[PDB]
Amino acid sequence: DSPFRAWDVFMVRTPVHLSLLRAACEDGLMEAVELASPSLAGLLARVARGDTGGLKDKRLRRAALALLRYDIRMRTRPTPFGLFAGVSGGRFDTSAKWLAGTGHRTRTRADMEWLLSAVHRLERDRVLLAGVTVQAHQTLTVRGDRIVLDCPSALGKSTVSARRSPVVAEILGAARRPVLAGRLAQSVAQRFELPADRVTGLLADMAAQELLITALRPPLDGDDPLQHVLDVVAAAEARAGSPAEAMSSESAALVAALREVDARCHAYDRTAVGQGRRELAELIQSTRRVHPHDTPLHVDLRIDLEVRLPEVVRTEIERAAEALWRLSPPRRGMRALRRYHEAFLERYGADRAVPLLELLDDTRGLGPPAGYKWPPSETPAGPQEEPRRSAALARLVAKAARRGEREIVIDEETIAELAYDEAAPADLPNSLELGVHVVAPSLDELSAGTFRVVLAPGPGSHHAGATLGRFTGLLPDVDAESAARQAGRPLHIQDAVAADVAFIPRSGRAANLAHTPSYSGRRISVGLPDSGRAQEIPLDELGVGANLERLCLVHLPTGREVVPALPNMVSAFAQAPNPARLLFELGLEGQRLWEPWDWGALSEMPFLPGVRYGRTLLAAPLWRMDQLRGPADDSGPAADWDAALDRWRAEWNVPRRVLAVSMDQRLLLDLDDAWHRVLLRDELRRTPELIAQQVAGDEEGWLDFPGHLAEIVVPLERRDRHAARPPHIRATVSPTGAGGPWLYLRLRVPRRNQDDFLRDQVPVLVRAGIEHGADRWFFIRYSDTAGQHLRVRFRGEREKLWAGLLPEIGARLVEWQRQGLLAGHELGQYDPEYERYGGDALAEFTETAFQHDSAAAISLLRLTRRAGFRYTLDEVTAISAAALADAFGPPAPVVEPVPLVGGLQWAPDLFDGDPAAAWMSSTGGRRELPPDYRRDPARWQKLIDPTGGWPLLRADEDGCQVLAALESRDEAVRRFGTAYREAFRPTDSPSTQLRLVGSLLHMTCNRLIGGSAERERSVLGLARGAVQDNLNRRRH
Amino acid sequence: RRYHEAFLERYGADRAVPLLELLDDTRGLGPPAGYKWPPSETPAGPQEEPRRSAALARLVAKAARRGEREIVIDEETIAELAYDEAAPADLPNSLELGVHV
Amino acid sequence: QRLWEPWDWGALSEMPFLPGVRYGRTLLAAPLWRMDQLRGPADDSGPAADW
Amino acid sequence: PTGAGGPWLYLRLRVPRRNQDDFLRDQVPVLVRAGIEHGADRWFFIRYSDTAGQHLRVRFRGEREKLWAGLLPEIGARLVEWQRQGLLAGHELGQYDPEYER
Repeated sequence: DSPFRAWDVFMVRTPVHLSLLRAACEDGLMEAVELASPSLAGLLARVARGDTGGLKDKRLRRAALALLRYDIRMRTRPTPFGLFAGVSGGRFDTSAKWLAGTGHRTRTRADMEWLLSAVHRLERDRVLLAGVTVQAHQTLTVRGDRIVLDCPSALGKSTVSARRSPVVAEILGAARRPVLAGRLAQSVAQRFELPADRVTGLLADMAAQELLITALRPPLDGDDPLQHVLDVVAAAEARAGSPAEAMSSESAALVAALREVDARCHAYDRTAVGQGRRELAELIQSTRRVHPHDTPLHVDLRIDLEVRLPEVVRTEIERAAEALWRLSPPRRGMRALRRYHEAFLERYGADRAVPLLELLDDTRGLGPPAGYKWPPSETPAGPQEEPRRSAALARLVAKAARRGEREIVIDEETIAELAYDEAAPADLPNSLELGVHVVAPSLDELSAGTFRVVLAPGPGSHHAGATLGRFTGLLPDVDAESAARQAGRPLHIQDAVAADVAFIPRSGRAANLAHTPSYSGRRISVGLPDSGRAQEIPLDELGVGANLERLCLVHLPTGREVVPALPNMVSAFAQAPNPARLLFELGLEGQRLWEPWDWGALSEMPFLPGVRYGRTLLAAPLWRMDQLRGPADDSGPAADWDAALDRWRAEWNVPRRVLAVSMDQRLLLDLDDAWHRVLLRDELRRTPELIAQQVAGDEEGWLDFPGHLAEIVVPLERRDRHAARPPHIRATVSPTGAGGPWLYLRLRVPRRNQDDFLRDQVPVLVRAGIEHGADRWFFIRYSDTAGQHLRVRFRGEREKLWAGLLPEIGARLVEWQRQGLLAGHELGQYDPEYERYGGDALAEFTETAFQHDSAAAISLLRLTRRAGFRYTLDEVTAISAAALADAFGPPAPVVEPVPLVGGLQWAPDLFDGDPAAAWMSSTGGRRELPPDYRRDPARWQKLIDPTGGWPLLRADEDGCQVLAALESRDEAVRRFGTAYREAFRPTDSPSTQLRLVGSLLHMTCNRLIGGSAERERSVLGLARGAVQDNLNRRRH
Repeated sequence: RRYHEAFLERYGADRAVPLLELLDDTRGLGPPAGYKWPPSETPAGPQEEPRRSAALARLVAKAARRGEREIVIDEETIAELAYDEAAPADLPNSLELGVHV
Repeated sequence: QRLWEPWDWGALSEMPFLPGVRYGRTLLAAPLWRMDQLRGPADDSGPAADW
Repeated sequence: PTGAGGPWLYLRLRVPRRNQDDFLRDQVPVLVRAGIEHGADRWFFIRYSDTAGQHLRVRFRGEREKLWAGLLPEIGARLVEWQRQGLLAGHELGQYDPEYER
């Protein structure tokens, strides 16, 4: 019954004074500390052998607290770290089970930062280099005569700018897909008639600047990185002649030194927990031979533990996930691409695809969206989001306070109150991952339904399998179910191609967490070589299109959408090159995304109750620790602190045991314990925004089998798997200046002043343009980043325009500034958008319409100044709209009535003989008629009557002057409409003509009124209603 | 406040502008954001968040636990709610309070 | 001139009850009850005792 | 209060900040030589931010005819070529207010 169904399998995360130092020396914990902090391990080594150089009475107390953090961690922190905690398989079943064992196993791998230092040394070997394959970095961008790489990887070591010579360009083009470096270097030598080695040194410089990527570098596809380097050099050795000349001398020295580290890794992985302290020190100095690094190892721990949970729990979690979804923001996609999507719509419209990469380019495109770090975006972030405010949430807290309860219970009536709206099933995401604690008094009472599910602290994921990803190999059990489900993952766009994005992370910490396999059909490598394990879907084949609701990724060669996923938990925001991050966020477009429980403004309260839905704690109970900040750090007695604690503890009813939570720490503390009480003080001085959570199960007494010390990660997929959305495929492709076919002026006449400027000053400009031979002119009202202004355009011969017209114009423009008529002027580039107007063959008809409509508007505004002129601007504009609609003439024939935005079934045959009503109908929904029309339709029908020959208007002297001022522009539109029907084909999209005339209606409003979207809708409404009613009134 | 910044940026600190020319859309800065008569075309700056205070919140919570309809604040509360130490040079000339006694 | 303002509750204005604030004999802010809950029973066409 | 008439030619070149140093190294010199052979007597550049982002402003001073009928169209041809090569997004011609009082 939930819209989400959980997977059968799931992953489990779980942990395994000078006296306190001496005490824990008998704990092999000593192996864990040798791994996490060799420095602390050193100190423990010279207390076990006997206290040497006096130490430091500050350092004794400093080192003990560090050790205490590691002890507590090893026994309470589920977060898979080194030898402190690790992972295991688990399953939903009909019978609960919890078999804790002791046979824990380690997997040990080379740290990526460490391994890359060596790969670099192998990359300088020109003879080895020809043995491997090379390819062009996927994010190179061409600027002028230079090749540019934004954000190279600094891993084993800001921007790279190389000159793009013909040799350089040939190399990059031939290495578009991965190609053998030797065969590459030989071809380039031929073509350019060069030394076949001087070229190889070029490939080497390029691979060093990261303009090329050698196969030597680990693909991050899920394999062991170290083994990947070895397999590759082995491919090179066994291709030349004898594994001696294939690569130089000391390169094979480095190679052997790496195979040794490999060998000692498996050796140490044979060892048990606490027992391999000798093998570990043996692995360390081995790696140190290759290169001395602070942290050259990454260790994952497989926990010996069998966990099974009954179906009643799987159902709780599924119902919880639903709750969080219904309570989520009324948004599709990440918030980070909402303004970008609008920007995209504004610049490109909804029928154009832009090669991803050109879109991301500062110069050629939109650039990266606000906030993107790599390279940093220059686009400003929009308004910040206010922490939420809810009368509903506040009540929950207030009541819980009166009655002194630490948890409040919400039901369907509570959820119906918090929902920003009714969440539509079409918006359900493809997948997600919740990490939870499951707690109960006993395995058996659990089986019977006496348990709690507590949503764990930390971020969730938006991909089923992401969290399990980097633990691949360790749980053969779940890896095979995982790979099978992801192989058939649900998609939300019909016919979409699924793919996985793989990228090199910016930091070496995250780089160690990116060894994660791809199970979609495809992989998009960004800043990494292709992988042998996955068919590459090349970045440069990708485009971005848009509709009113979402952006969308398109594989340009085939016209199918792509739905990329990021199958690990590396943070795209913090760690990913921009294109990679864009791929990630685009994949989540069109999906409404769940978020943790949001307390909003209420987060300031000193205590927040846990929130329960059925058996699930959506949010744990919560204690701020502000009051304790001052009593912490006061250089005073241990009881001077303890008192403030007890005072705080009793004032808000804080339990004896708390979880101390920040971004970096979960910290299980017993506040009865004297050591834990000082640890909390140090931690608070250190992390000021720290909070306290009630431990899972404590509130129900259950803290006396270990569900609160274990995290369960359970993936869930949309139950109804079918893709709700059709693709949006209209994939497409695509410069003049101060030279001059066009003179394009920006006149900074503020809006209030514009009508007068148009009546009096623009005529002067038009007269000047004419006597200098300008053949076309027009004006529009425009608003840019600098406000509202007028833009006037002239077309003519370059010399006459720039040496004759421009200085006459400029002198007048300077006079007008002194008289205070405009603040200033600029000259800008004109990019004519004939595609909105039927294409380049129709351009002359478009320019003409624009010229004559411009002249008409000036005429009308000039009538409108006169005292006594009967008609308002809205009237003459309505008159002008209807007159244009009449003038365009009959539509092109239709195949099917067109689905219109208003629900109207737009159909040419409905409007035989009445082109005015035809076109005015495409302009709005019948209900969107303005008030002023509905309260008085008898008037507007009588006034705005083009089909009837404009009888009432021709009575009035003023009404006549209105129609005369529109003749020439009616003529122009008539011709345009004619040549337009002439060039029609029944094949053409029905949308072209509806958008064209609509554009023509919009510009008539722009020239006359507007600088107001509502005003345009009213004025168009008036005309729409009037001509529609005149048509209906005829035959009744 | 943004008007004051706009001014320094365009005119500097060694120049007076006839009031009215300053207010003119074309010749000056125009009216400041929000002015109704005539309406300014200047965009308003970032909107101000309703304040959030751990200090304000404790007072509400404490009052709630103990069911009290009043909370009593002293100098220690004021030292905590003050955004800063107000300078005597910043004292206003005058003000008017309406009260019930 | 630094300009005085009324007592500002800020985001906390959503709370169903706000206690009055007393600074030795002066009530800087009166106590305050929101009436969200009473909105639905209002306009409900029912008996005078139902309200 | 001066304008498109022309003691000053004032260019706004929409080159994003990350790209500017390269543009100043390679492209601005081309513009400066063009200004010289058309008899411009002074030139300078500044980095500026207006409402449409970070850009470069390049200014030339010279005789009106040489500036607007000679230099400007040569400059312009270069400006569109460079735009095609992805070096700048666009250009405008703006008014110059020398702030000599400062």
